[PDB]
This record gives sequence, C-alpha cells and structure tokens, in this order.
Amino acid sequence: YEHSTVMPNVVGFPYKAHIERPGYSPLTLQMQVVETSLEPTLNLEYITCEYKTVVPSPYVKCCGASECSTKEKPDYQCKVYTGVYPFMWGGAYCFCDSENTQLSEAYVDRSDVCRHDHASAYKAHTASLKAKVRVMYGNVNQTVDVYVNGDHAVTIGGTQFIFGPLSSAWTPFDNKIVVYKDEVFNQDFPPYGSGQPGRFGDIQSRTVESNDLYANTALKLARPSPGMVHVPYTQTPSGFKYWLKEKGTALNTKAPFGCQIKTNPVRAMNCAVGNIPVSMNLPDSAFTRIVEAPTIIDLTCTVATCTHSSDFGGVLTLTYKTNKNGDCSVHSHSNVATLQEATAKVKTAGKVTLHFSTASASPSFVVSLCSARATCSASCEPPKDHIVPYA
Amino acid sequence: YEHSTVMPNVVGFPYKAHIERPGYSPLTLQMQVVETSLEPTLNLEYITCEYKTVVPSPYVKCCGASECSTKEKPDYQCKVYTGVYPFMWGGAYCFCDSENTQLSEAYVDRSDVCRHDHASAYKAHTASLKAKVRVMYGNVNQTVDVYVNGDHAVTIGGTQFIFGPLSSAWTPFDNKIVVYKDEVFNQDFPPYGSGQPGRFGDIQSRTVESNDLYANTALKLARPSPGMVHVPYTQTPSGFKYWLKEKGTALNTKAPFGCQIKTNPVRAMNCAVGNIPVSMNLPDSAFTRIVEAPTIIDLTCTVATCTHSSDFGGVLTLTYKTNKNGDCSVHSHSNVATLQEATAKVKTAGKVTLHFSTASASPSFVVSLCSARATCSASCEPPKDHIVPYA
Amino acid sequence: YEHSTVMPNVVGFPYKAHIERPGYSPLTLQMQVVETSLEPTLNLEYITCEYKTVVPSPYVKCCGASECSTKEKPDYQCKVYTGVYPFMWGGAYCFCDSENTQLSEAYVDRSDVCRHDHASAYKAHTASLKAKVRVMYGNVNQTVDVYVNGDHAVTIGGTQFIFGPLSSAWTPFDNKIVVYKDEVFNQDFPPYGSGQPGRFGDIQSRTVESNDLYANTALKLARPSPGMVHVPYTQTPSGFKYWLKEKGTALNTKAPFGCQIKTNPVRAMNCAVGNIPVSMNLPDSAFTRIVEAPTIIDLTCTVATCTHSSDFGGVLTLTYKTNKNGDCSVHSHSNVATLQEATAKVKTAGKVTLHFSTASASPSFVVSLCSARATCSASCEPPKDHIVPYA
Ligand SMILES: *[C@H]1O[C@H](CO[C@H]2O[C@@H](C)[C@@H](O)[C@@H](O)[C@@H]2O)[C@@H](O[C@@H]2O[C@H](CO)[C@@H](O[C@@H]3O[C@H](CO[C@H]4O[C@H](CO)[C@@H](O)[C@H](O)[C@@H]4O)[C@@H](O)[C@H](O[C@H]4O[C@H](CO)[C@@H](O)[C@H](O)[C@@H]4O[C@@H]4O[C@H](CO)[C@@H](O)[C@H](O)[C@H]4NC(C)=O)[C@@H]3O)[C@H](O)[C@H]2NC(C)=O)[C@H](O)[C@H]1NC(C)=O
Ligand SMILES: *[C@@H]1O[C@H](CO[C@H]2O[C@@H](C)[C@@H](O)[C@@H](O)[C@@H]2O)[C@@H](O[C@@H]2O[C@H](CO)[C@@H](O[C@@H]3O[C@H](CO)[C@@H](O)[C@H](O[C@@H]4O[C@H](CO)[C@@H](O)[C@H](O)[C@@H]4O[C@@H]4O[C@H](CO)[C@@H](O)[C@H](O)[C@H]4NC(C)=O)[C@@H]3O)[C@H](O)[C@H]2NC(C)=O)[C@H](O)[C@H]1NC(C)=O
Ligand SMILES: *[C@@H]1O[C@H](CO)[C@@H](O[C@@H]2O[C@H](CO)[C@@H](O)[C@H](O)[C@H]2NC(C)=O)[C@H](O)[C@H]1NC(C)=O
Ligand SMILES: [Br-]
Ligand SMILES: [Br-]
Ligand SMILES: [Br-]
Ligand SMILES: [Ho]
Ligand SMILES: [Ho]
Ligand SMILES: [Ho]
Ligand SMILES: [Ho]
Repeated sequence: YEHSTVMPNVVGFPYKAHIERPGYSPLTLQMQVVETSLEPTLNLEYITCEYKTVVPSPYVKCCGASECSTKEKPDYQCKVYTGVYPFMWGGAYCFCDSENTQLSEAYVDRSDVCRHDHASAYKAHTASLKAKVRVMYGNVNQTVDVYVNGDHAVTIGGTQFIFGPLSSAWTPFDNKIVVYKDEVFNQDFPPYGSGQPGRFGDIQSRTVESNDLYANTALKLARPSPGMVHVPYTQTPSGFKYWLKEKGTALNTKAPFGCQIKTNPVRAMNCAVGNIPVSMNLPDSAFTRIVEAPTIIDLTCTVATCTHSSDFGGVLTLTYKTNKNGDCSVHSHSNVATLQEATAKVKTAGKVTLHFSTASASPSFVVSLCSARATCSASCEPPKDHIVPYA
Repeated sequence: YEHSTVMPNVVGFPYKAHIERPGYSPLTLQMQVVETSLEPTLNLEYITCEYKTVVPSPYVKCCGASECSTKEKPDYQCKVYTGVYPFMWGGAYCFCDSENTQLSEAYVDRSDVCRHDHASAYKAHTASLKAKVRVMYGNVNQTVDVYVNGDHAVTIGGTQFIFGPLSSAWTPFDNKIVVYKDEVFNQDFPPYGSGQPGRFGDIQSRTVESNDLYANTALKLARPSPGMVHVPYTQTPSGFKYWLKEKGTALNTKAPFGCQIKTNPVRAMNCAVGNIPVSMNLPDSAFTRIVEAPTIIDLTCTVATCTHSSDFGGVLTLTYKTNKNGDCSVHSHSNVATLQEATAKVKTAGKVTLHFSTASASPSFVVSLCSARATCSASCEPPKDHIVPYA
Repeated sequence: YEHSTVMPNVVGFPYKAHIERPGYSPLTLQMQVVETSLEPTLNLEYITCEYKTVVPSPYVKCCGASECSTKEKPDYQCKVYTGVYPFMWGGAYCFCDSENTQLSEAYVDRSDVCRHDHASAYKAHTASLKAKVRVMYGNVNQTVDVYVNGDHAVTIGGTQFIFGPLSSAWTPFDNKIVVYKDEVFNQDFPPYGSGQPGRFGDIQSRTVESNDLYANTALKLARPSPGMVHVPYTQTPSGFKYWLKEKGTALNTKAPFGCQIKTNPVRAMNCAVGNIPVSMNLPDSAFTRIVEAPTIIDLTCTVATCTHSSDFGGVLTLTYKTNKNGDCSVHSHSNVATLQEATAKVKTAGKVTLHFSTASASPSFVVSLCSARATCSASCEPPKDHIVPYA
C-alpha cells in the first residue's frame, strides 16, 4: 500500500490526518514544516570602501625640466608644470629668465578602514534549498530533512515515509547582490573595472588584502598656488560614503512571501512557496484529513501609513474576533495589492499587522484572514526623493 | 478517505474524472483552471522623459570681469568668456584687458510634457501568484482560489477539497523592468545617478513631481558669436526620444509559455507552468480519469516568415483535419526550436497559427498537435540592424 | 481506478513500485528520468570582437587651411594642426606667407577576424523544459516525454498513464548571458550603444555582417612629429582581448544542482530540481513502493583544495565501503556549505569526488552519502586577484 499526498511549504500551517487503520486505536498523524533554508552560491566579484588619496612630496625642479613617465598605481596621475616654478623663497632657484618645471603626482589606495567597514558585491545563484519537517505520528515525534535536489525515504513509527522533492525553489535573491554588514541588497552593482566616481564602486578590489586595486575618483591635478609649495587637486568625495546615504532599505525587510533574510552564511529562511509531497504504506481508506481552522468574524481593515510605488510601503491592521487562538492564512483578492507575509497568528486579543504593497495611490483591495474577508481603502504618498549626487 | 491528484496549471486543458461511488448515479467531476495572476512588487527606481534645456538671460560685463561659482542645478554649467564681440556703452570704457567678459550659464529640467508622456523604471520581484479554478462537481459549479503561498481547503458538493499550493511560480518579468504606456520591457536600465547622454535615462528623477532631477546631457557652453549677444552651446538630442526608436518589441508579445502581459496593475496572466494538486474524501477506487482529446490527422507545417536570433521571430501554420472541435496542446520535440504558446484551439476549419523561436538560420524541427506530429523546415533572416546613436 | 504518485526529477535515482494486482503474476513497475532539456529563448543583443583601427590618407596641406567636418564612420575623429616643419617644401608648390597645415583623421571597424572569433551577448529567458522518462512496466519498456507547459497522457502496457506537468522549471541561465565558443557565461554585459574602451563590448554590432557598428575605443588624434608625415594617435588595446584574460570560468562547470551546460542549441541538461507526478488505472492497494539503496559505511571526508568565495571552489573526496555498486544521493546538512552535484555513483572501489562551495574560510560541514554521514573540515584561500585593466 502506498498513499500519496502533499502538504504546503509554509512554516506553521500544519497537515493533520486521522489515520483510522482497522485494527484498533486510531492514529493521529500530523506533520508540519518548521524551517526552510535556501542558500545561494555567492561568487565574490569585488569589494569597495572609503578611499584614501595619496600624494607624495613634490619634485621642485629648475629649467632643466623633467618629464614623468607612467607607473602602475590606482588612478595614477602626474603632470610636468612648465613655468609653474613657484619662484623665489631664499637663495637662487633657476636663474633662467624663462621657466623651470614642477613634477606633481598622486594616486589612490583604499582607506585604512576598509578592513572593518566595507561592502561586498557577490554574484549569487540558488545552490540548494532544504526544509525541516516535524512529523508527529501517533506517539512518536521525528524530524526529517527534505530537499529539492532529490527525495528522501525514511522509516518512522514502523511506517515507511518518502518525502518527494520540494515542488520548487524560489529565491528572493537576484543574480547580483551586495552584502554590507548584517544587511543584504539586490543591486546591479557596476562590474569590476567599471566603477564610476562618486558612486558605489568608486574603487574596487577583489578582496580587502587584494592587490588589484582599481579606482576612478576623477583625481585632477591643479596648478600650484604661489607661496608654500604643495599639491593642489580636485576629486570626488568617496562614492562609498554617498552610497551609504543612498542605498534604500535592505532586502531584510522587503523580502516577499514572508521570506526572512539572514547574514552570516547568507540565506533566505521560511520562504513560503510550493509544496512537499509525501507517501506511506497505508490505503487511502484508512486516511482521512482533518482541517480545524480558527473561525474568525467581524473583520476590519485599517491602513495606517502607506507609500506609493515601493516594496511593501503600506501597513494594514486587522481587528477581529476569534473563537480559538491559532494560526491563519492571509491573502489579497485584488491584483492591485500584494501582501508580504503569507500567514499570521491569531490571538484572542484581536490585533494583526500586515505589510502590503501596491503601485496605485488610493487603492481599494480586499484582504483575508482565513475564511473571513474585509475591504481596505487608503491613500498613499509617492516615494521619497532620491539623494542627488555631486551636481 | 483521501484521494490525491494533480491537474495541469494551464488555462483550458481540463481535468475530467468519472467518480463512480458505489451507491447509485455516477458523478462526473471536472475542474479546470480559468485564469492565472502573477503580480510582482514594483519598486519604482526612477522615471525619465524628454528633457528641456534652460538658459537664463546672459550677464553682459565689462573688463571688470566676474567669475562664476557653481550652483546646484541639473547638469548645471557656466563659463566666463574673456574678450567677446566689439560693441559698447559710452565710448568703449571697460579697458583693463579682456575688453569684455561674458558670464554664460544653462542647466536642465524635465520637459513640460513628462507628466503625460514618460516611462518608468521599476525594480520588480514576484510578490504572489494565484489562480482561479472552476470545479464542476456533478450538478454544482464553484470557483476556488488557489495560491503558492499556502494551500486552501474548501467544501463543495458536500465533499471536502484541498487545493495544495501551486507547484511553482514562474515569472516572465526580470528583476529590472521599464513600463511605458501599455507596454512593458525587460531592460537593464542604467541605475539612478548614472544616466548617459543620448541614451535612455538621459535625465532621471524618482517621480515626475520629484525634486531630485538628475541629468547628463553633455551640455557644453560655446563662445558667443559677434553680432547679437545670445548663448551658444552643444548638447545631445533627448536620449528618451532615441530610446523610443531603439527599444525593440515589448514583452507583451514575447512572453514565453503563453504568458499574457497586462499593464494597469502590471502582471502576467495565464502563464502555463506547473501543476495544482488536490485531494478529496473518496477512495482511489471510486475515481477513474477520463481523457477525451480531439483526434487529429494529416498534419502539415508551413513556416511563413522567420527571423533569426530574436524572441519568437518565426511563425508556423498548421493545416489539419479534426474529428471534433476542441483544445489541443502544442509542443516541439527538437531543442533547436521553441514554441511560444503551449496550447491551441482546434477548429474544424483546419487552421492553427503558432509563434516559434530559434537561433539557427535554416532549422528543422518537429511541432506537435495533440498526438499528431509534423516536420517544419524554414530559412530565417538575421535580426534587424540596430539604430546607431549620435555618432 | 486512479492512483497518483510523484517521482523525483533527477536523472538516475529511479522509482520502483511492486504492483501486486490480485489476478496473477506480480508486475514490477519502474520509471526513471534519463534526460532533461531546458532551452532558453536567446534574443541576440549584439556581438563584439577584436577591433581594427583605420587611418585614411593624411591631408598634406601647405598654403591652405582645409577644415574637417564630421563623418559618419565609427567614433570618427578629426583634428587639423599647423606644424610638420621639418622642411619638405620647395616654393614652386607652396610660396606661402603662412605656415603649414595638416588634417589627420581615423575611425574604427571590426577586425577581419570577427567572423571566426567573436563572442555573443544574448538576452535569454526560459522557453521550455522537457524530460525523457523511461518506464519499464513488467515486460515492456517505453520512453515518454514530459513537459511543464502541459501534461501528457499515454497508454503503456494496456494501462493508462498521465505524467502531469513538471513541478517547476529551474534555470541556471541569467537573463543576460554571453556565448563565446563552446563556453557560456552569465555576464551583465554592457547594453548596446554603451560600450566602454578597454572593456568587453569595446565595439558592438548586432551581427558580424551587420552595418550598425558602434565603437568607443578612446581614439585620440596626436599632432604629427617632424620628419615623415604620418598619423599619430592614442587608443586602448582591444577590450575583447582584455576580456579573454579576465572572464573567469564558464557556467559550464559552475552550474548548480548538477546541471550540465551545452552549446550548440544552448541549453541546460539533467538539471535536478523538482518532481514529476504520474497517475494510472490501479488501486493504491495493488501498489507498493520498493526502495533498495546501496548500504554504505565507514564514511570519510577529505578536502583536497578549496577556494574561498567562488562558485564551487572546493573539492571533497569521500572514501567508504559499499555492499552493492549503485547510485546514491549526496547532500549537505550545513548551510555553510553547498554541494554542486546532487548524486554520485557508488562503486565498490570506494572513491567519490564532489565539488562544494562556501564563503567561509575554514568551514566545517557534514556531507552525506545516501544514509551515511561524515564531517568535513578544511581551510580555504581567498579568490584570485583580478586582472587590472589599462591603469
Ligand atoms: C514532539 O513535538 C510536539 C509538538 O512540538 C513541540 O515539541 C516540543 C518538544 C518543543 O520542541 C516545541 O518547540 C514544539 O512546538 C511536542 O508537543 C509539545 O511539547 C512541548 C513540551 O512540553 C510543549 O511545550 C509547552 O509549550 C507551551 C506553549 O504555550 C502555548 O501552548 C498552546 C499553543 O500551542 C496554548 O495552550 C497557548 O496558546 C499557550 O500560550 C507552554 O505553555 C510551555 O512553556 C512553559 O512551561 C515549560 C515547561 O512546562 C517551560 O519550559 C517554559 O519556560 C514555560 O513557562 C513556565 O515554565 C515553568 C518551568 O520552566 C513552568 O513551571 C510553568 O508552568 C510555565 N508557565 C507557563 C508560561 O505556562 C511548554 O513549553 C508544547 O505545548 C507541545 N506542543 C503541542 C503539540 O501543543 C511533543 O511532546 C513531541 N513528542 C512527544 C509527544 O514526545
Ligand atoms: C458549469 O459550467 C458549465 C461550463 O462552463 C463553461 O463556461 C464557459 C463560458 C467557459 O468559462 C468554459 O471554460 C466553462 O467550462 C456550464 O455549462 C455551460 O452552459 C452554457 C449555457 O448552457 C453554455 O454556453 C452557451 O454555449 C452555447 C453553445 O452550445 C452558445 O450558443 C451560448 O451563447 C450565448 O450565451 C448567452 C449567455 O451569455 C445567451 O444569452 C445567448 O443568447 C447565447 O445562448 C444561446 O442562445 C440561443 C438563442 O439566440 C440558443 O439557440 C442557444 O441554445 C443558446 N446557447 C446556450 C446553450 O446557452 C453560450 O455561450 C456552455 O457551453 C456550457 N458549457 C459546456 C460546454 O459544458 C454549466 O451551466 C455550469 N453549471 C452551472 C449551472 O453553474
Ligand atoms: C528495459 O530496460 C532493461 C534495462 O534496465 C532491459 O534489460 C536489459 O536486457 C539485456 C538483455 O536481456 C541485458 O543485457 C541488460 O543487462 C538488461 N538490463 C537490465 C539491468 O535489466 C530490458 O530489455 C528492457 N525491456 C525491453 C525493451 O524488453
Ligand atoms: Br558583473
Ligand atoms: Br539601479
Ligand atoms: Br542590455
Ligand atoms: Ho553638486
Ligand atoms: Ho553621429
Ligand atoms: Ho545590469
Ligand atoms: Ho595601466
């Protein structure tokens, strides 16, 4: 005997069957997902951070003018200044009633703070997704691992179980992301040797200790000002600093489908998409599913704040009355609005907060809490102004 | 009793079972998908449109030459012109070198037409996908909603149904799109402050009413021409206009898997990918599937026009003979060619048009109509020439 | 009667049921996947290759001032100077009062080698995914095709089979790729008219025979050097050549989920993600699944070489003892490490090599071979240094 089924891939909402095998005491099978880990394969492309300008001591020369070649230094520059000979100071500096020459030069290197303050630009692709399912068969509790890259057969309670491959493997991570501290961003970060001044990627290197530093800060050598010889130049404030102010909110709180982002190993958790098929040694006869959901009534939607076209810029709040504290499912029956989370716990208190998203100022959607529906009407404000860069 | 099954996620091709429950009159269950809505979470990055050059009145000055600083204006420019055009007040008074300094300046602001003619660049990620399934149980017809972010249990006809989560959620939308009018494009549009002259994103601002206008039109101040003082300058014709001519065909007609694009709320409809699992209170004994497909013969392929390496640039036409008007499935058994639609209605007329795609000039694939096969042979022309920009 | 099931979408690991239909001889059904083809819809954006500089005949002036306009050639460059004073005159030709003049110019065109040595930048999106399943029903063997864009009903062995739509359609290809020879890369290649000097896309054209050549090699006209008139200029070595050295490893060996890349028609093979649901005319009573996996013990992990944050930069080697040569499944129970392949053949020899990936130097994960586990401890080196471009 082999009975096949399929449970939802959502952490929380359980599967409860009432296995009444003709023999004696009836078993109450119940398996539900408790975790979901989707780790991508980060392929570090490069890292960027505050840069540090570097100009060595200048070469005071006479009319015996020199000419600077070209070395291998990040954004390295050099210019021989003719008749910029600062002129005068004490003794005799170039009596030639014509002109001397100034050999000014300067390059770039990543600030001494990169080590403990830099962002990373990885190129990630979903590597594997596995889930932990806790099955409570009668008087036995066991946790099984389920993947996408293959099924998994296990024997629990003297019964054989086979948790077929997860239907799909959805990822909230794009193919190009940027990890800063504990934050993760989905940015189409400029390629390696393609950074632009005053913008993310101002300077670039494979790693902090790397030795392939690339920069493009628009370092421009200016002509010396009479008085005390020094090296004047124009640049463009650390793009990295600029990015810090620009870069919006992280994925950490804009992840769809209730997906939760984490940073150390970098992964998406409890992402709610798909189903997990199972099968056992029992006739579809002994099997009988149980569906006991918290009955709720007097639903009421209330939108506090809401922002126009921005990943979940709205905030809905549902008031209600329940008969039993539980865990319900939330949905939107209007394509004009989308819900971030895909579930919410229903407490007898009567308060549920959800984040929604829409691109229509003044939208009118209908949210749902289990089997109850309610309308939501709100007026949203357009997205914040950007942070204009060096104009 | 719990019997599990799974129907295709294609709008049209139905599921028909013959439930012969031992009691009496036999039931004829039949459930099929009728719609599919996959809405993404657009996160407006910025919008662009035709720009408008703005040059204020010029500052006529004497040899008492002035020097222009630098204000905060889009692509703002200014240049002090030393020694321009012989004309004067009094009797050529200035004197002190130069003869005449000119303070010319000009910046940019989005054209007065952006409001009702601008494109939008959103950053979208699949937010939710739901489908409408019409189940016709015996003498009862009911429509149920099915999602990916969770299952859904419903009671219909005194029988309990549970439409498990949709297998997967495929999206024809990339992570960076551009919405113009009723069209949608998959473009890796340049980032915010990174627009280039004569190219899409010439100017950029979060919103039309925004106040973070960014531009890079390559505005260059030219020296005045003797005669009537005015402000000469070089620019680069509105990249936006250029884009209009460049931007190929929209996704609206290049969407794979028969997916249909829509614009108001922005979503993909009837996308044909996946399956929808269901389960009821009935033994696999009373269940018996029915598969009555239109039998067709004398299949014949004929390729009219075909373009090389371009999203579905070919057009196949199948002639045939059917026994009953119905709805068949179309497929390609040769990796060298791919079919856009995944189904086609079979009329007794004998005419079926399909769009195919291949990257091989002179390909030889085999299309299929239900259970009938036929060969297609055609010779394709390479893709159209691009529209070279300001050379 | 209709019994539903679901087999894994992995080439190799089979499905084996023991159909004991009360009638006579017990049947041994066994169906397994043998291939998987996911072809995308490449939409050729443009191609690039080594460029070739072109310099017309130098306008050897003398007593005039021929001025240059703006030709329509690729990145036209024209400058006119007033030197070349070695002598070269004679008087009988140029008895002028004014000094010499000279108008030099150049433009670009793709090297004569593009035809048989160029890369291509396509814009690809999954078009269709089909799989070949070999079902061995009793004393009959038949191969059926299964897709995502619809189900497929077939009759084999006098029994009716319906292979529902594949759960999902995972693709290892991004939305922007680059095909070179037999290699495929996932690169966010610069758009059409947006190429940069000394970088991939130096020059760009829709096709090799195209007539929309675009270039940006930073061609700079230099002033002639006294002696023999010629045309001096500065450029930037073929970005294409640079790319050749830069462009890392191809997708061909970094494809996740054991996916295998191919080049002629361009597709991903045996990609192991998902499940394939089936159904027949038999009670869940006659059905009984069989799961006979090779029992292995004395597992031992040994990491040879390992590279930090780079798509599968590590290499694990498992030693062991088996009871029967077979085919096992490999997994990682630690989010800190991911396995490339999703299966491995188990020979009595006792040697299995796997590629893993992690972003943590000095990681400690636990690999698995069927039902056996083992720990892996290794220390990895950071990713190679990039290849700094023209500094
Ligand atoms: C297989 O798994 C089954 C289900 O999963 C749970 O397994 C356990 C082992 C954990 O790993 C959980 O994380 C899993 O969810 C097992 O069944 C569960 O067993 C556990 C262990 O006893 C039960 O834990 C208890 O949880 C409740 C939670 O509160 C809510 O309970 C329900 C909702 O489910 C409602 O009534 C209501 O909404 C409640 O709010 C909690 O009350 C308990 O916690 C308190 O007591 C424990 C010890 O008794 C203590 O550790 C905590 O600090 C809590 O506070 C006080 O502690 C002191 C001493 O520490 C006590 O003296 C005092 O009484 C406590 N005061 C309070 C706050 O009342 C407790 O942790 C859980 O309820 C079961 N889940 C189910 C099915 O409902 C199953 O046992 C296992 N297999 C088997 C059968 O072996
Ligand atoms: C359960 O669902 C069944 C099927 O639902 C389908 O609905 C369509 C619209 C799609 O969504 C499909 O994918 C669904 O599967 C229901 O059965 C359907 O019943 C209707 C009516 O019996 C059928 O629809 C008709 O089909 C005929 C062809 O036989 C058309 O001529 C007809 O066109 C018109 O319909 C409008 C209604 O908007 C009428 O006002 C109009 O006059 C015209 O009707 C025809 O009028 C002329 C007089 O001028 C008369 O001579 C014709 O007899 C009359 N036609 C009929 C029969 O209506 C319309 O499209 C549909 O074909 C049936 N589906 C099938 C093929 O099984 C069933 O009723 C549902 N159960 C319940 C009660 O909820
Ligand atoms: C179904 O496939 C099997 C392979 O699994 C075929 O069996 C092979 O039979 C030949 C000759 O009898 C042997 O040399 C192989 O070793 C067999 N393979 C195995 C492991 O069974 C079988 O013939 C096929 N069924 C048909 C078409 O009759
Ligand atoms: Br990149
Ligand atoms: Br961007
Ligand atoms: Br592009
Ligand atoms: Ho600025
Ligand atoms: Ho041009
Ligand atoms: Ho990009
Ligand atoms: Ho260089």
